[PDB]
Amino acid sequence: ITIGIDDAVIPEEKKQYLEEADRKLLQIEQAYEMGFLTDRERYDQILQLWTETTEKVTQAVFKNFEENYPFNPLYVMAQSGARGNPQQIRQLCGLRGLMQKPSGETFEVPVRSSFREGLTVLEYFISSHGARKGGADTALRTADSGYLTRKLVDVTHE
Amino acid sequence: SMARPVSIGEAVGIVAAQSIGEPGTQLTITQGLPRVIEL
Amino acid sequence: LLMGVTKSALSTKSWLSAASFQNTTHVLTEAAIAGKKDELIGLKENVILGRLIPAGTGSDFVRFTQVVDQKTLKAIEEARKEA
Amino acid sequence: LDSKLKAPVFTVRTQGREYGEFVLEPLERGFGVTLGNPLRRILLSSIPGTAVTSVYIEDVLHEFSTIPGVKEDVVEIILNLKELVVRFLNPSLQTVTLLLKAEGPKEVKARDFLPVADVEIMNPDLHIATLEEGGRLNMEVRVDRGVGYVPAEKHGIKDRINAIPVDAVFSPVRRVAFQVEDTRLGQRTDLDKLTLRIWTDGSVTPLEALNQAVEILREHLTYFSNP
Amino acid sequence: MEIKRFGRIREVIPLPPLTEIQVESYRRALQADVPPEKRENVGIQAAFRETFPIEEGLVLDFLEYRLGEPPFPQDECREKDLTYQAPLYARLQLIHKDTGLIKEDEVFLGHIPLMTEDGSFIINGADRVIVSQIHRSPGVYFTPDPARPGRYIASIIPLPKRGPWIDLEVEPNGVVSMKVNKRKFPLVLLLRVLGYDQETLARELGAYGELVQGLMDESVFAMRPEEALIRLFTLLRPGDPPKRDKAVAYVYGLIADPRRYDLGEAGRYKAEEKLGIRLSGRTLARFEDGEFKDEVFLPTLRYLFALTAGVPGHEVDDIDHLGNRRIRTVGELMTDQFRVGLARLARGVRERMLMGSEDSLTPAKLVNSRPLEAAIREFFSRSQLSQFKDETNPLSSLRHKRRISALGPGGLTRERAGFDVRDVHRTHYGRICPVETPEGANIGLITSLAAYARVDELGFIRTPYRRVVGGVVTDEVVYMTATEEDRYTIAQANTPLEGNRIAAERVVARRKGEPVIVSPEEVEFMDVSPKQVFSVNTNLIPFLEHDDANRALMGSNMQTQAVPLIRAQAPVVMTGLEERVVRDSLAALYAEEDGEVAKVDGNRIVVRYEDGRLVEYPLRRFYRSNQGTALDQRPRVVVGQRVRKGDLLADGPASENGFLALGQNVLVAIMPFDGYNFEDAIVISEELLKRDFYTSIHIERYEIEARDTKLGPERITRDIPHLSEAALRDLDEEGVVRIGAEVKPGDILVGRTSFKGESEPTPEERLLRSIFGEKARDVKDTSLRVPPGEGGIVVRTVRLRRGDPGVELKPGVREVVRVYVAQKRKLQVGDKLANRHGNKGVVAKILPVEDMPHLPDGTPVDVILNPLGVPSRMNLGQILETHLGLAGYFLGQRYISPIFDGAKEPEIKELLAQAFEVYFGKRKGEGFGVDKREVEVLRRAEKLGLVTPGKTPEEQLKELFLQGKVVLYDGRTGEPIEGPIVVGQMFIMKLYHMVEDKMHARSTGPYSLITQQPLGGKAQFGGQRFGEMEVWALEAYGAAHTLQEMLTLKSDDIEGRNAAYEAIIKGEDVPEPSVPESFRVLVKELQALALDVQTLDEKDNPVDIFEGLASK
Amino acid sequence: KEVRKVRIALASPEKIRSWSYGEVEKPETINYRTLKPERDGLFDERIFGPIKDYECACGKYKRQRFEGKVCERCGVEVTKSIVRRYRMGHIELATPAAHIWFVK
Amino acid sequence: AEPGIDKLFGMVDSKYRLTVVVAKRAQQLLRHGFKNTVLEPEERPKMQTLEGLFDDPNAVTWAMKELLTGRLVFGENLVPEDRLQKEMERLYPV
Amino acid sequence: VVGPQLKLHQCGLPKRMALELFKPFLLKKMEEKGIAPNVKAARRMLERQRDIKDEVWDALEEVIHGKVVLLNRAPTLHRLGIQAFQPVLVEGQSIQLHPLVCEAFNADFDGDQMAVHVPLSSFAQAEARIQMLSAHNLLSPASGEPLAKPSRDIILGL
DNA sequence: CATCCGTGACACCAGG
DNA sequence: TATAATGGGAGCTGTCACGGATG
Ligand SMILES: [Mg+2]
Ligand SMILES: [Mg+2]
Ligand SMILES: [Zn+2]
Repeated sequence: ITIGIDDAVIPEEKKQYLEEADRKLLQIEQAYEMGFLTDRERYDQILQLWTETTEKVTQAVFKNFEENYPFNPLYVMAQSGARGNPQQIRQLCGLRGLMQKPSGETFEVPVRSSFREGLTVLEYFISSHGARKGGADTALRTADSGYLTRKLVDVTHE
Repeated sequence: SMARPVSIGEAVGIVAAQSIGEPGTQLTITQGLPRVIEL
Repeated sequence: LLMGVTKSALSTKSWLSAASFQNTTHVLTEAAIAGKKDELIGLKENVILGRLIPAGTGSDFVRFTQVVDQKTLKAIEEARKEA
Repeated sequence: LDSKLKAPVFTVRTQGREYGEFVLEPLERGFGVTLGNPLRRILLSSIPGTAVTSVYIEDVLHEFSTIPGVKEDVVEIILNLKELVVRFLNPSLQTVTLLLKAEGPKEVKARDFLPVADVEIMNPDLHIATLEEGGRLNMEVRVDRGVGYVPAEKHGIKDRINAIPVDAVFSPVRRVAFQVEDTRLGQRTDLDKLTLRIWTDGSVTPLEALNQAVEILREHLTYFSNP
Repeated sequence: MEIKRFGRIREVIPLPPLTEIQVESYRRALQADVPPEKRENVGIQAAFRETFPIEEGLVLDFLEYRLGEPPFPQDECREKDLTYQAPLYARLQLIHKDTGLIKEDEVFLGHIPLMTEDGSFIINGADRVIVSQIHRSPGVYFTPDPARPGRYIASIIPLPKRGPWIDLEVEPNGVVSMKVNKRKFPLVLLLRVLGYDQETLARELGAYGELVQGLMDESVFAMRPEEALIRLFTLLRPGDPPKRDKAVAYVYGLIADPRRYDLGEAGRYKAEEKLGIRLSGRTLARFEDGEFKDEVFLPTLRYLFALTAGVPGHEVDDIDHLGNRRIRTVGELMTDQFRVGLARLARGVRERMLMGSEDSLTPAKLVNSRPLEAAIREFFSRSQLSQFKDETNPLSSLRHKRRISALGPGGLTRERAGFDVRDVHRTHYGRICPVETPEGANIGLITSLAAYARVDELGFIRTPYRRVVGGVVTDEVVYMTATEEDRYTIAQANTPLEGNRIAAERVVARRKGEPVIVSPEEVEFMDVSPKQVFSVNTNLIPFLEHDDANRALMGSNMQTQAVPLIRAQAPVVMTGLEERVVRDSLAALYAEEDGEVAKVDGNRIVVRYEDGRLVEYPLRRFYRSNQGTALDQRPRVVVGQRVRKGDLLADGPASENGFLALGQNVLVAIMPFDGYNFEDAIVISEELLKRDFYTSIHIERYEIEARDTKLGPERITRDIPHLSEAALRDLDEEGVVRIGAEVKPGDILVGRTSFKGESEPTPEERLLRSIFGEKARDVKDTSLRVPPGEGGIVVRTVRLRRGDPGVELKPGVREVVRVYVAQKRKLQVGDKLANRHGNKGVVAKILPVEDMPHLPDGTPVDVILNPLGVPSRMNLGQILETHLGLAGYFLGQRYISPIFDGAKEPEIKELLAQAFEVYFGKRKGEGFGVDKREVEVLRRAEKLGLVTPGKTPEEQLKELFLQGKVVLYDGRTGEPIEGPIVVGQMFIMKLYHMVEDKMHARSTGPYSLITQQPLGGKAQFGGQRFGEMEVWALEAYGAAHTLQEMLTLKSDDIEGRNAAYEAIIKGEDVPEPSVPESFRVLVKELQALALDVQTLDEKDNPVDIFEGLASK
Repeated sequence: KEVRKVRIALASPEKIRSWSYGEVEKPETINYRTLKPERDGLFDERIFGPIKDYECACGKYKRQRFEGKVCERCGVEVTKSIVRRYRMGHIELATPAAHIWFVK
Repeated sequence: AEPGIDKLFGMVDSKYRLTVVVAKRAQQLLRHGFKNTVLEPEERPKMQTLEGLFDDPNAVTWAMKELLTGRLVFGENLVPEDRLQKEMERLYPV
Repeated sequence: VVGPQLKLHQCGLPKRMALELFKPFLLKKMEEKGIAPNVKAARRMLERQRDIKDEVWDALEEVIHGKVVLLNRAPTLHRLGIQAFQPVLVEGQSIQLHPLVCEAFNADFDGDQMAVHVPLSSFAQAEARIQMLSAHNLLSPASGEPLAKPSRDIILGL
């Protein structure tokens, strides 16, 4: 068992699902130019499209692992429970996925690069928003959990 | 912790508090630790 | 009556447990006015005094148990078996 | 800098002619596995034993056929023959053919093999086959001397047209486990403690097997002498 | 070796001077190299001009100041625990208004600390670093009201502690309210005090619906300015007699006094730009010709009404915008403290000016410098931003100097900062690093300045962009603020260019941070480099584009913690920034001019320059840093060598030939090893210790004082009572350990005797004296001994005495002695290693070389990293770094792969093919074929789909090698690892967290005064804390007796702990405990609160826990 | 006797004077020269107890044989110094003052 | 795991009574120099020194093995405390 | 530091820690043997590191025989943050923690530290050995599911 | 029967 | 110990929930 860069196998299907997505992108763009879809409706449709695309590429990565490389290190570690979940494996082999602004609002432009392919400066910066948000949320959450535990202990100690 | 009836003298309340509080830092669409505290 | 965990803990009978949690001055003044006697029922009250907690090996249900070998047990049964 | 090395005490712990634990401590750092691994390889590959290598059963064409009058198939009989622990009392003997003819309601054991001069069947109570009313079993098995393990399709020895080759389980040793634990002698801190565990079939004992192993290894060490 | 460089981006401008935020700011604050008449009204000059003149009678005006030379150099200050400072004189003149007598004098105002060459200070001998502070820029803002949607708050903010916040609000009743010092009152009153008549307000604000009628109050226009002025003074001063010259004074000091109220020059500019007006000074109004004239209030109210109505061109303000948040550098903070000290000095001046001689008063007799001195000494010694300098390695110091804190005086109180202050705002692009920040409570509150970023004169952070006109990218570089940046479409620095022209039909760009695909006709600017988005530490992470930001954060922060090793190496894979980091941090020593190297020594380098001069460069050798790491320079030239200007002459700490060398290039295999690298633990090879890899020098300072006592003098002596010659072996004649000795825990470093107290001998003592016939000596051994778990080789002894020239200690101290102990720390089990991608781990096992996995040619690997650390952490960069490191292992070359523009997989595979040829054709020529174990591993790899079935062994081994994998042999068995393993060179550092400093234990020791509980901390030989949650653990277990031990026998049951120690040393079982002392302390501290606490029995009869000792 | 309960109650002025071993009349702590506790101050040995075990202030009595004895020359009892952790003093106010706990 | 810990948990109605019993028995062994042990010479727990095997000095290991033998009686109100103390001092002096 | 050779009920305790932690026991046992005349002489002998000889370590081995120490890791979120272990004296300065208990402590080996506590009395030692020993607390008090269970490399190899 | 306001509380170990 | 002197002066900028006051 080892980890080399060629073990984050990018599936053949990915490119398809990207093009297949871009196509379905313009069908939502035209519907906005002719008043069919409003602004928020177009935003929601784009986000749903990209969520389903992410699901499809995750399934593609894992089906490729199961069928062609059943002893792939990432796949074995994930399946056994030794390390990793599907979403991390997807970020390593498939695409990074949708990213969130500081306002929580999701970017319409998803990071299409996996960590094997390497992100662009703009993709990395866009992802730093959510990374920082999660870190600050964890930091503020541990203290509330501690206060809660102390209250529970004091109310149940006898 | 022993898969058998509790022993008398167990200090059940402290175990309850620690059992509830220990996963507190894992509670992350849902409602989360704020919902737990609100309850 | 339904209370949250904080108010339920602060409304407990033992004032050593309540003052050690929060609102120390309020708990202490209301307990001093009323001349509260803490009966040391819980674990916090006993920890504050350094007493053996009423739980585990400190439970009255088990802490008075005695152990004696059959040699000494029969050497004592003879004593009573005499007087 | 200056070192002193007490000669290690060798300790044996046997249970019959089938199993033994062998403890050698203390050993300088690393020599636990340095001694254990070669001995394990040798004990699993080069200790001389015997093995069933070919079986002819009358009126049986191939290995996956069934037999009328017998409940087991030929495969089960070949497995039971693989478990036959045969011992050669004479060091010159190299191969024997064992005859076995029985019928009627009976459960053949390893006893029923006709005795051959200087061939001790260590496990006569080993079950072979059961026959019924009208069951007939005429078979000859071939027992060769050898080492290690040779699949049937690697020797393929056939005395006649319907002699089925059997995977030759030569090795008298069935398992070798060993484990090195850290040990201390005073303020020597990283010394090693070797623990061998040898399972045999009774033809050779674990202590005998280990001595043959160390002898083979020393004789191989002697091969660095004459350029 | 050759250094092959990847990357296609051309760096138009280099990185600016990295410590310029410190050096330039302090230079501008001092203006020491500027002749007095040419000084600008900024810095301490502006503080002087603000304070002076001092009136009321007499007048004391300010002419000029001057800063003399430091009384001692920097090294001498470091040794004598002094401060690197310059004397501060100010020429002042006294004037009597009536007499006309003018007396002039140059008064001495104490000393001011000077900034060293690298941008740090020396405060009482310790190097310190003033950290820049980010805060909300002064000005006029408009924010949405949270309760009422259609309403908005107008906030007016001056500099911190330079005036009150003002709020303007449209109340639910319609009137426009103003909040000042927490007082809501109708704004119409103040508008009337300014001289605004209903004519002007009606013609100015009537256009905005019915809002102007909320400003129409008849009882306010009925009175003239003076009556409304006194009305507002009564509304703001309940009780204070509303005198006329009191109300005018208060209003002037609150709204128009430049010496009390002050927007920044930035606040001035932003008010002018936002409200579309022009300001005269830095206040909200003026006192002109006797009356108050408005400056800001009417424009602010106009904008607020226009925002509430909906007039186009009026939007709310993003207060997280880096165009509304500015930096306060060292100069501004030190200047504020200087201003405070000057105000106190002026108060004292007026005090002495009211009751004196009225004729016999010189400036010297009027100026007490002390209030100023203190105000400076307090800033550099006890400010939240005057931090102990982190000089673990040069990069740590540089990073510390480039920090940005939201905390500090006038900053956020922690536990009160929300998400907004901590968020990565879109305007952080190019200005503030989005990666380097602490994990924990301070997340998002301590940040780092980006690499190309600069702080302008007003305090806003600016980032550079190239100008693009008609698809042609110029070399004109413009530094923008965020507000300026929001005007343009800015393309990405990786857009393809055919030399100066945008060569892509569609280019990626930003519009107000928003990503957009535009045409080259729309591109107005372009980025300079990817480097400009991240800090310096993050910029040192190769393959950063492949690491998740969460581990990039750790890899960034941990370079700060790398220990300078005696054999430090630059990374095999660099980012192209390892040189500027050494140069700007003043780590290495470079050549001033072209010339020939005359002399090369272990302590100095003498160079003859083209001017014929003979310049000697001394080398700092084995000096102790703030963190004890050794900071020594080593000569890298030789006698007779020709050198050009800027050529390296001496490598500093953590520098290899001028490259940043924070660690070692080790040969790693990525595989599990028998659980010894379970959960981030690391397995290393003993060879690393044999060739002294990961070996560091550390120096510790020990200090003792002999002082005068009421009971006789303490004297540092060799004549220590009751000690053998073995105990005094390495002590010199004066009692101080000799240089060169080897000191272990328990050894004496400095002998000292102290007189005992009364010490009335208990009868046991007297009888023992008589039995042994030896007088009890008058003094006792109080020598300085080596603490537990410390020691090394004495390298220095310093001794200062009272009565010695140039020496004067604090009162009472007869003498001070310091001993420097140096130790050479090898890597040991429990020391912490890490790479640059956030892979950290403690060394859990050091195997002998013969147990290490080895290559087929017998080369053992150095480090064994567990693969399970990669997938969950998503830091594949270290994987790529390994692959490239493999090629460079056999080609014998290092690499430069800049971030986001560097080595791609196909080029790495080209290099790997060349490396495999070097690695395998050698063997094919030396007369060896492919090994049997190699054949078995190839069979397994064929099963894994890693190599094509049918090719020759060499072809398949080459395919594996191109995947970065090699055959590996188990050193314990000689059999191969069943699969091919990733093996390659990786850059790994030894962090500052070494177990040698952390292992601690205690049976018994010192106890606290009031609580009688064990002290805390290794340095105090303290006990671990058994807090509330550990008590909860024991309770939940039911360990009643273990818990009672923790609460009584082990902490503060005095009788209990004494009896327990005596029982244990006697072989007896420990006694039942008694009442812990801290409960008695609680009872007595409650009695002190007039509360009777009574321990009772079950019969409700009092129980005496004090054993009658407190009952009369 | 075993402790079983802990009562807390308000303390009367008479109770507080019952606790006190002597009124603290002076704001002085220790003498600036001898570094010994001043008379009638916040650290007076006459009130709170001896600094040294079984030794009065002046030094006329310095052994355990004297126990409970109050020196006639300096007024310091001969007991264990531990009592300086246990012995209350008091301050008699010229005007009564409200206990802020029971006010705010 | 303590040898025979499942059986010891089977011997009591509360896991903490087992601990009280074991600790009291260990103190009994420590006070009387182990002279009241119910273990035969072969059942004595042993400790490997540099010279050779010696008696295990851990009174708790002893008490648990004694409990495992069945030769011990535990319960509440078996004998007055000072009566037990004096009888054990008579049979086994200190 | 991980010790994978430990048994579930053991930890690795450095010699220099265990000496100080058990120091009164060590003085008593040093007096029992010939290592020192009395307790005071034994303490003076242990004062300096160069005065310590191998008989001291061999007597420390006998001092700790059968005893357990408590290991704690902050934060102590539940009762399994403290567990009892038979200490195995090791060279070096790092505590050796059993792999299967890591999850319960939430401990990895990227720099973590743990506190050690010596239960003194026979009663405390019996509590620690019966109730708080690691090998007796195998199931979670919270859900009852196994808490000490195969993890990472164990699962990987199996 | 609402709004406003003053006063509580806001994780652990380590070193500091 | 004697001319007359007669009302201060900073402040510097959380986040929520809860119980009591007021309006
Ligand atoms: Mg070993
Ligand atoms: Mg950790
Ligand atoms: Zn006296």
